[PDB]
Amino acid sequence: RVIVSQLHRSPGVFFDHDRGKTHSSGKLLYSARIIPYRGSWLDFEFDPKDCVFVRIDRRRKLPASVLLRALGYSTEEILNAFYA
Amino acid sequence: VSALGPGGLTRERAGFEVRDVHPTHYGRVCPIETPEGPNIGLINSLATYARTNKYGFLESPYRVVKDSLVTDEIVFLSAIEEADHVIAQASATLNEKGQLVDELVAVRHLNEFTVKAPEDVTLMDVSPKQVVSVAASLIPFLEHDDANRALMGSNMQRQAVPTLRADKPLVGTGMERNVARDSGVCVVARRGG
Amino acid sequence: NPLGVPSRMNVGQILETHLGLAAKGLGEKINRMLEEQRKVAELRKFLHEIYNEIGGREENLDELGDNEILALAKNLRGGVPMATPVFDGAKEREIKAMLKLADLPESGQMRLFDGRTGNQFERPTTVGYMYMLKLNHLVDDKMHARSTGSYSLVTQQPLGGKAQFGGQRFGEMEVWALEAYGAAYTLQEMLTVKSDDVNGRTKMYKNIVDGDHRMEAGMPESFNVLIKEIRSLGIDIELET
Amino acid sequence: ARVTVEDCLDNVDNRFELVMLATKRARQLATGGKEPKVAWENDKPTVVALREIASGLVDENVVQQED
Amino acid sequence: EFDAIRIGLASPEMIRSWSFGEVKKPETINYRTFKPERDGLFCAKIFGPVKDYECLCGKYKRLKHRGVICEKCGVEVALAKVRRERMGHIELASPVAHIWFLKSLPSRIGLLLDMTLRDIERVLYFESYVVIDPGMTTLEKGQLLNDEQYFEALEEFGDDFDARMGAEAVHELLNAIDLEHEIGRLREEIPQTNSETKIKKLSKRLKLMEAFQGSGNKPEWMVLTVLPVLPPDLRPLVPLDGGRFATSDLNDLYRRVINRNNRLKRLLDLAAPDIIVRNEKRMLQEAVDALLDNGRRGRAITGSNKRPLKSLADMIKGKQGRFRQNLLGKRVDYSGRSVITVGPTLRLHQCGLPKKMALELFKPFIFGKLEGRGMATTIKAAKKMVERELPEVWDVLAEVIREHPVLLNRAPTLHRLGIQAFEPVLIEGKAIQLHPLVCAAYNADFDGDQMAVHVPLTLEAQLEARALMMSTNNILSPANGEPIIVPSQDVVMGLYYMTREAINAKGEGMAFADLQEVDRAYRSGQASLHARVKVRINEKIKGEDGQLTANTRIVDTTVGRALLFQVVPAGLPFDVVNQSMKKKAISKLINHCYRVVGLKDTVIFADQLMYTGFAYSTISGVSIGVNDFVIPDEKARIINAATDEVKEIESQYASGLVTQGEKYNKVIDLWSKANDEVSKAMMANLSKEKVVDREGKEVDQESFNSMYMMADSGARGSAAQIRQLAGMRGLMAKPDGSIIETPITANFREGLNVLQYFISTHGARKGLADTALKTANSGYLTRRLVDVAQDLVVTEIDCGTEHGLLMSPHIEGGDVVEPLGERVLGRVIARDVFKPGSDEVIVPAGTLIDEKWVDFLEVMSVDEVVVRSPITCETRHGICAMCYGRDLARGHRVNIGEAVGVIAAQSIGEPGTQLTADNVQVKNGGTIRLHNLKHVVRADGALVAVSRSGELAVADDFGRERERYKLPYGAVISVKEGDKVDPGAIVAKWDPHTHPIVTEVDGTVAFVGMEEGITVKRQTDELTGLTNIEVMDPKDRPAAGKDIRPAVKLIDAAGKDLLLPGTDVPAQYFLPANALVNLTDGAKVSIGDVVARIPQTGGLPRVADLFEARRPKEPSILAEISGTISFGKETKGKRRLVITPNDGSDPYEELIPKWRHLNVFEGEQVNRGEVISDGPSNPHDILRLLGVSSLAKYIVNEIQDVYRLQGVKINDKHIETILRQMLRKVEVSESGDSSFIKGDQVELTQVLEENEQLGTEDKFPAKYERVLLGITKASLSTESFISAASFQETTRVLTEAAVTGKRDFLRGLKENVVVGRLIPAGTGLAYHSERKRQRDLG
Amino acid sequence: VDIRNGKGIVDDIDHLGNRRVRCVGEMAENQFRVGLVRVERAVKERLS
RNA sequence: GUGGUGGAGAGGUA
DNA sequence: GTGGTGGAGTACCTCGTTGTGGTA
DNA sequence: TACCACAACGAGGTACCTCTCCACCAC
Ligand SMILES: [Mg+2]
Repeated sequence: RVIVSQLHRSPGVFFDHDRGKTHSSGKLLYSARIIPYRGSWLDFEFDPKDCVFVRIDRRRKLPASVLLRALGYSTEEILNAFYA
Repeated sequence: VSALGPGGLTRERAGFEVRDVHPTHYGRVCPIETPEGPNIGLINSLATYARTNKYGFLESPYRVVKDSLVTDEIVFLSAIEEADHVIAQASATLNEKGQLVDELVAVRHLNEFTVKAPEDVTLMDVSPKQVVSVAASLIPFLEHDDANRALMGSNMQRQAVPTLRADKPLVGTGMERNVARDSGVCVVARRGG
Repeated sequence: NPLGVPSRMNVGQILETHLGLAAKGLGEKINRMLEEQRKVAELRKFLHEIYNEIGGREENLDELGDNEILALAKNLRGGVPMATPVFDGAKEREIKAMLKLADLPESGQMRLFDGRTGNQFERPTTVGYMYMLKLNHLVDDKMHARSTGSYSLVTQQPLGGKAQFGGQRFGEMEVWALEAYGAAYTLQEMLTVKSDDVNGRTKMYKNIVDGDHRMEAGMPESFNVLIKEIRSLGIDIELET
Repeated sequence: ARVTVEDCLDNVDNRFELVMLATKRARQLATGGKEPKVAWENDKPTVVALREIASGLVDENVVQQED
Repeated sequence: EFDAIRIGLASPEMIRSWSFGEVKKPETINYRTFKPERDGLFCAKIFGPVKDYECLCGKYKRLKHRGVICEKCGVEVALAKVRRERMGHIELASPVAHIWFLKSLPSRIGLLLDMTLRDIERVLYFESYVVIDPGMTTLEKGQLLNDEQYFEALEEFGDDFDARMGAEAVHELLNAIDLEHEIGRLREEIPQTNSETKIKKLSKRLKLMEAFQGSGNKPEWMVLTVLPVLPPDLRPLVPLDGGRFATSDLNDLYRRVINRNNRLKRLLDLAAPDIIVRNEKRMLQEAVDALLDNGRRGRAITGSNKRPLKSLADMIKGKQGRFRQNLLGKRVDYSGRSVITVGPTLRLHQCGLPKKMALELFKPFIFGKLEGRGMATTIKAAKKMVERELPEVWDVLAEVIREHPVLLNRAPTLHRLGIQAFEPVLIEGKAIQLHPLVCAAYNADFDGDQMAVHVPLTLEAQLEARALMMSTNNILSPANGEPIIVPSQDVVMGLYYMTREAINAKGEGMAFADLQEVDRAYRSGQASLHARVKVRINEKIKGEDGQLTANTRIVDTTVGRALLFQVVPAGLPFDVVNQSMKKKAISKLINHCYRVVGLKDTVIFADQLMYTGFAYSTISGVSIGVNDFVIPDEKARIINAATDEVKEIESQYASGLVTQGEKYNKVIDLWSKANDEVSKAMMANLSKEKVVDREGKEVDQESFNSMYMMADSGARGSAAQIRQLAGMRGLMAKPDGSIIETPITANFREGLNVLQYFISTHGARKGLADTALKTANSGYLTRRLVDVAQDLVVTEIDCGTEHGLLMSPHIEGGDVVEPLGERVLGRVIARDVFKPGSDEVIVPAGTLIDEKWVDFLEVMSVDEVVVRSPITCETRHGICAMCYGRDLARGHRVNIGEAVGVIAAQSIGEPGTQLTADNVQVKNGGTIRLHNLKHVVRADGALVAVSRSGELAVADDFGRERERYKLPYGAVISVKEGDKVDPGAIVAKWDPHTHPIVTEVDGTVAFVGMEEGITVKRQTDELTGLTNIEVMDPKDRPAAGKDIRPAVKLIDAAGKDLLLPGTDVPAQYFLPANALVNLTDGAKVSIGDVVARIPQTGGLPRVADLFEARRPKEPSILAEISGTISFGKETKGKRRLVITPNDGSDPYEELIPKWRHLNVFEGEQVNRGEVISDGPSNPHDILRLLGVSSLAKYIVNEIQDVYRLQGVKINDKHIETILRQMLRKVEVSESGDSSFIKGDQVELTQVLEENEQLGTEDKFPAKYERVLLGITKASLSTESFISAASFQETTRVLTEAAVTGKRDFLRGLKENVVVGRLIPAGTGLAYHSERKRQRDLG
Repeated sequence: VDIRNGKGIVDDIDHLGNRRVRCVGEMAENQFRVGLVRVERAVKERLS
């Protein structure tokens, strides 16, 4: 027998802005995916109404503020670091 | 090199992106050697000079060229590192001293195909066969056959049957010696004597 | 068939055929000077003429005449093996020059003679030597055939393998094609008595060996299997008689 | 000759009832209960039945009466 | 016999009636003791005997008593097969909920209990209680509560408030439903509320209650107390060599559920803790769920294998998903297969056959014959001779083969020609010899195709094959009358080569007395095959029917054509072969001969023609060499010019004067033009590449380059392929669909660079990848089509309806796309046909249009006709034979019993694989005529037409419209109606570029409310580009100016108020934003003045979208009722333009949200059928507003556009038949005899209306609206549930049948298929007719 | 947020750089690691 | 008076 | 050999309906 | 209160050929 070399996606971060009719509008700078070599994949969705949603691989859309607060950044410190 | 299997796309997630050739496949994955049928493009074959990187990506050989002279040094390069360099086709006019004499030479700056000036080229390929597969390299006059028929020709070449008394093809691509040696079916002198 | 060339745009057949004709001509030629008991010098100079023509490079005069050249000619007597790279390969004019060197017709085409009528074909045809392969698709393992045999225990239907002496499946598209014709008796036959009728297959065997073709209809057991499983799904199923 | 399945199909203008009567005639042949009013040319009951109907010498009345 | 298969729910009583036992032991057969266990999954007490006619202890080994039950051996002695019918039950410790009725999209139990499935899911898992018998307490029946609330409620109430939890609570709810009382309450409540959603829910409740009451079904049976067990044979476990056993999934599921039930009973009898007992109840509920279905909730898995367990629903689905392999596929005996091989020595009706396949297939026939003639006395001897193959067996084998037709089919059968009958011929080999002409029908090349064989056994089947499926019978395509047994590549090459002319050839100019003389001269070799010669010939002409007129005529022809004519039958003029005989010419000649001479002679001609084509192609030394591809000398110069130009353009871009985007388009245009020039030059070079000398001066003639005949003859190849072969290959396209800015200058003879090959690889891989997905999509589409139209069969002979379709030649564009005669061929008329002068009956009535009649119509100036269609033919349950046109595979009219629906579906779906403006400019010189034109002449007579509906037709001198043009709103036209306009004239000078606001009134207007900044703005462009005032936007205006709208009050020049005709208000249309009022306020404007100016896929997906009639994302907004239109109120955000019809003002006019742009002009004629705002065209609103025939025409044109784009030809009969299948259902508005709103079969409506007319009251007759259904939707809504069950949604449709208690009378094709009965259509029509006769009549 | 705001460009999975080819060693090591963690948890349960 | 194949995976042909 | 049976590793289509809880 | 985003179900081509490989535990 022989083992055929598998060509697969390299683990890491990937940013997608593929236009889709999901927004029913022009386009969306779509989500980004971080893929681990082993573990869960975190997804950072971008809501059509200029909002950022974050979910685990098998979890529903949740706002990124939850993840920011869980990371320990303050609701204002995180904003001051990111938005400004 | 296949794309199915664990951690890989199934045949129900085919789409088109995985099943299509991109300029980044140049010299790394054979663009024409792949089985026609349900698994097309999903399961491909490496180029003749293909090479995995330390990081597992694909690297391809090229000769560094000075603005005039073609330096004999040879470098293996991955797709991401090919962006800056302007790559010239392996066949081009030469001044018998390494100087590209053509005025407008076909090149690829950032994976788009156009002509350029010899003063602008930075890398140029090793051999024209560095794009096709091993089976794809074995069809003579391949430059005169369309891509579909090349694919089928490779595929049936993969399914030949050894005859009672094999006879060497009168027309060959020179690669037959290489593949014959590389396959273990031939007894090879481990030590000279 | 030449007509397969222009549609499937692969000219490599024609160029390969021409070059192979040239190669075989050269092989026969060197065979004749070898049979003419030519001295080694003639063979060496002719070979150099071959290898100085267009591309690659000769390496002779580094080979001992009587040993190396004679062995090479003996091996080459069956035809000179050409080596053409995928894209750095032989140009058309190179093949043409070799052909005229091979004393063969320049255009690579000659008028042939019919092998039965003896009449020469009016137009010259392309002939030559082409590397032909035989694939692992021989009919000996493809010819399956079934009259009757074992059937699946669940549904009394022929097994599906040539290995299992199985019968082909008359897929749903086949039955559509059948009903597109007005042919319904054959459809009912192949649906019921040719397959999935325990009490029909035996009796039509009796009829056939008796020479009668009557084919009592019967009732497929696959449908009653569906009935049984639907009933096991807690769904009442019955016929109004 | 051969089966005149085209001209006879136009006479009845059905090409289905033709098959029906043909089946009954061939069964009459196989059962031996009747004679081929067409002279046999060494062939099986189906084709002789097709010739019988094609020549117009047998029809629904003829089949029923011969029954 | 039997009939009328039923569906019902399982009553535990009748379940036990079914059951032969109560399985209590989860374990099955003992491996150690080779026996099943009492109360096991295979217990003989329940299911029957292992070996036939035996008892457990073997006490009764005798076969005499086949029904007795022994004393020690309790299990009754009986036949062994009874293990397949006998079933058993399981007695459950608790009632458990059925999953299907719960997890189907409408939760049946939730619908019956009138609350959401969340609540029952809660209760099913013992999460919340529910009140039973609330009595006189604060609790209520629907109330559900938690543990703390439960304890509090028990404390406060104590009794008269029973709280329950679990599936048993649901069961107690079900039998306490008061179906009559609930139905009465729902009926009372339904009209009380006018809200749409609530009335919809109440309607569904009433439907369910009525179905239950009429069906006699008890809802309490929904939650089963006991469940049946599958008979052991259908769930067998098989052992393998080495002591391995392989058990079915159903056995594992049964073991699991029995285990859990035993757990429940034994923990229950000792009164286990309540938490533990409810937990076990829950796992038993989950286990029975997983048994009866899988993947819906839990997705149960097997042990040490990732493959999910295959539950019962997976069995009922069958293999291949829902397309039941066991039920419809059904592998067939007396079958075989092998690779094909071309047999050119084969007559059309015959095919080759390997000896071994023949002797294997016909083995019972061999046995019968051998026993008959006497060389076989025992069958062992017969087997002995057949295995040794004595020379004797070949004689009998040939005899049985002699007149036995054999049945052949390829793997992908896309139409009835994909499977054909042949008369086999024995050959020595292992391959199947095939007739070369039939390969086109099979679409089977000899590149390795395998061909499946079958043999018909009954005389019925053999006659069906010989008379209906013989290759000779089917010559013309069922899709279109064009022949399908047509000369292919090589024979076409031979024929074309024979029929050429050489300017100077041996023997030209000398004459022949007869064709035989020509053959004698040519075979002697003293005459060239193609030289201009004279020959007198004997042509038999059938110009008048009944007399075959023979005449002799001396003709100047070539030798080859004269030789060919000897093959042609005696019913055609010789002139039909005097031309070059290309492939299309050959097809036309074959079609002509078939319709003239007949069929037997037609096939004789076909075989002879093949023989001649093959022979003289063999004689011809036609061959391909590298010299054949000719590269024009000008190609190098053209390429150099293109390179120089593109280098100059690149330099210009680099200088910055040229932008990148414009440069890309410029260079691709340059390259395309250069490629076209190269292709044209090389084609001209090749075609005329022949210089010959004819007795002195050299001359030129048609080329004889081999590849040139390959192209021109049409045998093989195409101009595009020549372009790639001997010419520069043009632009290749990137994967994004963008054309690469650098082309491939080289051809294939020249060879390609690695880069150019790389790009060609992009293209080729694109095509190859798309191929498989296209095939899959086409397969799905054709399966849906055949399933939605399987039942439709020609049943009646003449409906007699006088409705048809006004059907005209395809004129789209400036040129005639499709001639009228070709469209009407094979159809039948629906009314009189008249001369241009009326009252002159040309074609009287429904007479079938034939070749004579189409030529007659061409003789006259017929342009528009109305033809009977299956959209007509109101006959119930079928289709009359007139409204469906002539049969396509037959020159004759269709016959009753022809499954046109299946034929139509196959024809439409077969070619799926092959798929993927200012002014009016007249084309030619013709008389100008106006259609649907409504406009008043301008002051100068410009006659600007602001009306939307209007078209311009350029009638020919005969009178027919050779072209038609659509006139846009606001089009100024040089109106000379009837005057011949020279070709290329621009008669109408429309130039919208904007939405102009016409002014049919005259005088000095008063632009009231035109505030400069609040409503208008005198903003002028640079260089005095305009002296105008631009209206202010409703948002960009001031806060008060936002509500201010400009209004040009219609005043005359002196001050007289002007008002629009019909309605008293002035034509003072508001001047919205982005308008252009260049006319000065108070300036008298002539009639038709532009007051305000407001500036404004294909392939299988398109046809699938049409066949589903899916609503586009933004459909074109269409008018409702004709009349006076109004303006929309943007304040609400939805433009409410009220309609004021003049005959009667109906204010009902919906408001279109401004999110979509509306191009409608306020205060105009509504034109009910017309479009208010542009966009893609929706189908349903055309059906409900424009009518039926209009919708059918639009759909047919839309589909045929896609099909004609690829050049594939299909008769409109098939698409129209599909359309008839779509519209089989109607919706009712006011019934008086049925529900208010119901999608019901139009047959039901017709029957009910006819009965009610001569019935109770004349007012009981119902008013209903026709409704359009997509094929997938329509097929699932068939009267017969079985067909939908075998199609898709098997769970859903089965649940509908169960809850509705449906009864299916097998009156469709697929039903008689699955049951194994004869087809209602075809030859089984007589059998079905007699069955109906004997059943209905006593 | 930069990509959404126009700073930078989206990634393209077409680039063979974004993909990677494994080799028998990689999946062999992965299977060995999986078996190793199973044996390790077994030992930790036992060697406690 | 008696007659012997599930599922998964992979590849290939048309 | 003959009773007896529960979760850390996996998530990577593509429409097209259909039903549902949210907001104007 | 009628649209509407969102989630779940349900479909996604025929036929044929070749190979290997098949629940654990556990006194
Ligand atoms: Mg083929």
